Amino acid sequence: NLDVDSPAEYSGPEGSYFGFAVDFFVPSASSRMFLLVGAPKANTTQPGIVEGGQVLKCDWSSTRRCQPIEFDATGNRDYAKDDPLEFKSHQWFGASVRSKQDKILACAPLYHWRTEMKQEREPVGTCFLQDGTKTVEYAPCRSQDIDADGQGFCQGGFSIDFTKADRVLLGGPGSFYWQGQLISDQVAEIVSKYDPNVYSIKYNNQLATRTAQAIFDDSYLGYSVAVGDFNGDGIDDFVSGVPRAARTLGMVYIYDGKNMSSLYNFTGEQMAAYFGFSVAATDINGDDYADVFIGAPLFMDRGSDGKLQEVGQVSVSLQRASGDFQTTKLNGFEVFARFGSAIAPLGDLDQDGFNDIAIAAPYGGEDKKGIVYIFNGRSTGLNAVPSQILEGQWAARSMPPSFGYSMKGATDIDKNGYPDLIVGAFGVDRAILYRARPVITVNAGLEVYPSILNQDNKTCSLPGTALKVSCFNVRFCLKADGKGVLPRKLNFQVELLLDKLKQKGAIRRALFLYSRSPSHSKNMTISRGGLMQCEELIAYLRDESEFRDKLTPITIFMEYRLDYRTAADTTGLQPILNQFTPANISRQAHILLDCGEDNVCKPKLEVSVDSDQKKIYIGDDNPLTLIVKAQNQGEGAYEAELIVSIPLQADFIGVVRNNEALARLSCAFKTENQTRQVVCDLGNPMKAGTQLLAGLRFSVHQQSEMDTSVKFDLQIQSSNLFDKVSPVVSHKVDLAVLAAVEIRGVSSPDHVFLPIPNWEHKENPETEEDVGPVVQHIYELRNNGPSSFSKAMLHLQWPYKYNNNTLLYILHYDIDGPMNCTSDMEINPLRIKIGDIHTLGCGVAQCLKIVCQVGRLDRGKSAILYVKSLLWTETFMNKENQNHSYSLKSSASFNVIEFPYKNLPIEDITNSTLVTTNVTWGIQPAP
Amino acid sequence: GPNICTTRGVSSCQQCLAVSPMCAWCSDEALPLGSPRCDLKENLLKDNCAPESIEFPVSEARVLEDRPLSDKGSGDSSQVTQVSPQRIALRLRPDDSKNFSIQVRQVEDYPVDIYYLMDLSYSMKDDLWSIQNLGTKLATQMRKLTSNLRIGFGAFVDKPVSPYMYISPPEALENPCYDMKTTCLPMFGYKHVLTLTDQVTRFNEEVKKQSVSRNRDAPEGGFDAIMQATVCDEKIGWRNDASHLLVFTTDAKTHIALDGRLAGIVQPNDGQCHVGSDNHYSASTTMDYPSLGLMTEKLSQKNINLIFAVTENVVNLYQNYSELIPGTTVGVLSMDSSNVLQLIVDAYGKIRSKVELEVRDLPEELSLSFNATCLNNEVIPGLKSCMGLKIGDTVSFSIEAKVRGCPQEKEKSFTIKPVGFKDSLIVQVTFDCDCACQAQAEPNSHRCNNGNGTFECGVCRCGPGWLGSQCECSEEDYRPSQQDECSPREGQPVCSQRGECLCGQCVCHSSDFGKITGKYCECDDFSCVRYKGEMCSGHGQCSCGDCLCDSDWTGYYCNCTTRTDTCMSSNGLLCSGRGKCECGSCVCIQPGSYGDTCEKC
Repeated sequence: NLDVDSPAEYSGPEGSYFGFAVDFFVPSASSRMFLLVGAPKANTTQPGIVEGGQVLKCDWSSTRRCQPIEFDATGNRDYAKDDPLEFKSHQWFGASVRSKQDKILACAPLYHWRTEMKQEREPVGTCFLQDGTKTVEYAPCRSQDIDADGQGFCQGGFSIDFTKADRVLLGGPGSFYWQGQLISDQVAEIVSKYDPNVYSIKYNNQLATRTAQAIFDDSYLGYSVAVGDFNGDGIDDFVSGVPRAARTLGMVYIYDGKNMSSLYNFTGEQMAAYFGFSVAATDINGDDYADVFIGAPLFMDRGSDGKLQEVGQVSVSLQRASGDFQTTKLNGFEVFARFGSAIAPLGDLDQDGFNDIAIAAPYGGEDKKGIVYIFNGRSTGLNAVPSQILEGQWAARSMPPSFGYSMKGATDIDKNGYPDLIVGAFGVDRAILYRARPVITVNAGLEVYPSILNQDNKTCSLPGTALKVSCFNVRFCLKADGKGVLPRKLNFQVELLLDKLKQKGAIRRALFLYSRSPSHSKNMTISRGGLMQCEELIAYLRDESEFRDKLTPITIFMEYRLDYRTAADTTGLQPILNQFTPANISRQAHILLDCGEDNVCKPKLEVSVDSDQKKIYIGDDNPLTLIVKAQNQGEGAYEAELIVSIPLQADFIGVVRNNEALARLSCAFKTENQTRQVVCDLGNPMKAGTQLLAGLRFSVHQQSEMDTSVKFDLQIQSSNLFDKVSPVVSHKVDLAVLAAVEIRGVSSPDHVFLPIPNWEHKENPETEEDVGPVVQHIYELRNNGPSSFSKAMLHLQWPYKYNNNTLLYILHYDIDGPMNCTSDMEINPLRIKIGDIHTLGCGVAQCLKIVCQVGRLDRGKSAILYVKSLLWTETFMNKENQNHSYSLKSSASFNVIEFPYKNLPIEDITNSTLVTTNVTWGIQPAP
Repeated sequence: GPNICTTRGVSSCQQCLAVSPMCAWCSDEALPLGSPRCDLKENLLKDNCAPESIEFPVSEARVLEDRPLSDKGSGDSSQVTQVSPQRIALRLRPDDSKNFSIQVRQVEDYPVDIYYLMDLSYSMKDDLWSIQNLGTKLATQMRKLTSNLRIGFGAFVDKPVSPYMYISPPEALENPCYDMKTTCLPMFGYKHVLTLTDQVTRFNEEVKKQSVSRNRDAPEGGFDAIMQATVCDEKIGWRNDASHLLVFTTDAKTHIALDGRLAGIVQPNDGQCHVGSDNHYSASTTMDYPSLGLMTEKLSQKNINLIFAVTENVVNLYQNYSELIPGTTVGVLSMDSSNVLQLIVDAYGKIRSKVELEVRDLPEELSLSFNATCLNNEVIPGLKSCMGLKIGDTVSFSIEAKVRGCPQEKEKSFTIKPVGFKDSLIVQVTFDCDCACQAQAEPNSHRCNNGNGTFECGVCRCGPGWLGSQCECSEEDYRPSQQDECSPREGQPVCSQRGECLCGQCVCHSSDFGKITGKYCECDDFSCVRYKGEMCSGHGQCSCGDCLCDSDWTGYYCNCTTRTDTCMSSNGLLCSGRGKCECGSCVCIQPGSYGDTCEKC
């Protein structure tokens, strides 16, 4: 977050691995500070020593000069004449360096030793401890355990560390058939028992691990070490890595720091990931309980395609008061990068209160120069997303740069208040120091109390003219604070924009008062204290006619800038702003909405309905007009729409058009989700406190015999954010049954003149001509009513005879449509081959009656009865009836006995009709 | 209602192609104003977009090269093919996908190459004696399984450096076994012995001149030998068109990467061939062991199938290792290697028994899935391999490919191949998108008023603050260009509330129930009356609320016909001249006449 990228660079002799192991040096006897860097393959001036190695301490400022430390200058001691006791050549001296105050500890893992008992070359290893003045040699593994089964191959010093109480920790991975070992000693004892003439010194206070069963061979315990108290006794307990344990799964052992008992065992998840390559212990969450970090450089993750890829992993095991750890995993970012090779605690890097850690990927990045990731701790644990990425800047020379292969931190080299980082790049023989920039936190308090501007409030005068404009105010405040060394005053350059949303290329409508500009800037000073350095100004709007984007709010925008150049220290170290800072804070205002004080208009959406008709006759399918008015007497509504529902049997004919005193509408129909809803638009905006009377036309094709009324629902909806929709309302009208059958009847001819031409009396007739003129009848019947009826009866009465003399004679009848007929007397009873007027009819004449059944008739369905008859000329030609005019009368009736719509009220319908035939004389007696 | 292709309001063909695969773009200049420019091909085609102007790219998969799967092979190679099809042309839209199938068959008699990599720690003296005749016996056994065979050899102990090496008194430098009073070769990292050859008896003649060596610690540096056996192809003679077997016989666990740091070795393994004219491994003493991740990469690259022929006491360890390296298998090598031959044959048998696919060079923007049909007419979604195949069987896979966005480079090619086979299927992808009407855009031509926009696909994509199909409107210009009677009546809204006016012209936005029209958005084609649930009874065309009935229909709803056939009487005249035909029925005006044709009286 805050490490610089203009660091101090150190270089060593070519091919010396300078930078393999690095750390700081903090003497208590001097104010100055120095770095320490190891060069395991550097040549030295010792007699006959080839690539002996050396550790160099480099000044911070004196031209970055690096100078060797003169640990020793002797050659191989001789156990006897031309019988070397030790082989310092290629001993890798300086492979690991640790320091604590005036104490420096360096080790030579490959130092070879010829045991007294038998001349041999065993890589026992050694370490040199240098106090402020005195120098001694610490080789715990150089013992009588000459054989490989003992400690001959301890390689003591492969890793080292210091405890709080000045107790050394040293690991040798080769002891006991490469099981490994872990040896600790008191510094005071080490610097008080050294003797050049004694090669295997037997320390008293030392404690160390011991041999185990052969099943544990090739475990490499001690490959990496760290320290931190987990027992809770206040004394540091040893952490170590065992990369080959558990069938190459890898394990991490924690040993009690007081008597060397075992406390915990961590086990790797994947084979050959080399879990435990490097370990570290630091409190990443500021709980005062030290957490554990374990690296698995070769862990193979598998991506989306499922192919395993080598990216590396680091395991974070938070400590908990209960004694158990909480674990999470952190994978690498690139293939073959070997993420997790080095894990160096940084201490509270940004002084935010939580310790931070850096993890290295020495073979990643572009051109594989190496990359280092910085992670920031927090109360919940480690932040899984790196906040910074340092990168290499050198190319390989027969060797990968390996930038980040070894690191160190948690020491404030320049006393700027923050720790720093040393990164080793032994691949290119370099060491680089990154200085931590002081972190400055800032706060912005922009606010605008005239959040809604009334155009009428033209209180402020336009500068340079008497014209007054509606004005508006802006206030912005800053304050800065940070830990460590910082100037007591800081210069901030800030920017303001009034209608930034129009930066798309449109004309801005808001302008600053005095500057008459849409944007403004200020260069101001703050005293790095808690006092807010607020500032205020005035801004105004363009005239009302100049814009119409009332709904679009004005956007107020701010930015601030540090003058890093002026805030840098004597060494040119710029400060830096904290990570999570909204450097682009903003506000807004509403040109102005209709409801005034409130943007969100809350319409009181309301509706009332009226009906032209109150009952619907089934089967009529006649249009009916429904009247509805939308009022919404409350606040205004935007994009208000009317919703109406009708059943499947109903259809929306459309909007009413024949009414001039009734408002029209735009309407449509919807069936989405198998619905039957009508949609109409009221308007946008629907004005508050208004009433809009309209009407609609509908028709129902109802034919069911079970339904009795219609269901009709209505609702109003708008786009308003609050009080969006009106409550549902309904209307009701009942179904009705109206079947209307008709009977008319007809006769042809309707009158006759006597005597019949060429007619004469006979004893008895046999054909039509023996009787007289033909008379025909048609009794049509149809249901003119909208509703259907199931059963009806038809009746006819006929004046057959008067005074035992026939008047009209029926020959035959025919039926059309669904009817059947029966007669009380045999039709064609004689089976014949097919002035004042007196009235005759069934009331006085012998009456023949006919009844017919009628089936169901729907709207307009009809059946017809046809009848043919003859006029009896004999009766009128008889002496007693001569010269007298006669009128013959007949009557008919019907009844609707049943209806199909049983669920609705039903009643019978009846009526009657009459038909007549007239007889007169043409050849009348002389007057 | 309207689809996302329309409602999303994309103003460019390229945008529409990214909206959804189903969207289609019209470049017709004669497109009516307000007509949906881009929409589902069905709707837009119903709007009679000219085929000469319709733009609708569609994903496709065309096979470019297809040799038939070989049946016997093993002779006159002539492109012995084991995968079909070999080359496919693929193209896709930002949100499209396609299905193509790959067929895999394992030729029965395919050639074989066997390289015998034998650990030579001191415990292997008995094994070395035992396998002296492995040559001829192996040839006779394999001849039952393939007609052409090649055999090689190689040995490895460990890096010749302390702490592994015996740097004990000088005798150990020239005879590490002098401690037990025996003679053996000074240890070594890896020595190539015999290049692969058809002459089998050379294997016997060479293996009988070898000797064991001795190292200090238990783990052995085999992985160096494996890497060198994979990458040094020309020294060892791996064939192009053949099956590759690497037999790795050892009786002890192995060193892994980062184990070299105990010695003075820190430099990783770059994975290159360092075997010189001398058949030894030069970089043994200056270079760490190879990681498993690198070994798998090299094995997959070189098409090597590696068999772990390890002893009983470490079978579990190498089984767990092989679980991480695709294509490997493990067998129980007896303590004296008496059963190495049968182990090799059985390992070959169960290595040919499985087919698995690898995808390489796949771009990030693409992603694909698999369906397997291994043992019968069955489908196993997801699985990429088969577990019970018999030599000579045929297998099929179905591949589904998916894409995101139109990438920056329009063409990319990747390879899909089965594990361990030279044969491969290379799929070359031709990515969308572009449109013909956009390739011919006119930069700031006067087709757009005074410029102010670039013409393309019939529409000027206007510049900053410019609006309209011809950039006739500008937000900045809207301030001076005060609107004048956007609607005919002062006090009424500038337009019908369905829209607003810019520079005196109304914009109707959008509608779901139909198309908006009119000078003031006051007319459309969906507000007319309905009859029997159909607007204008389906016998007329709506226009601004009026049903324009067809010639055969009349009335407000167009529900009544003017047809004469049903009203014509037998005399050839309508209603017998006594009435007028209405709604298909006659209404009689002559007194006394009635009926549908005025035929009754």
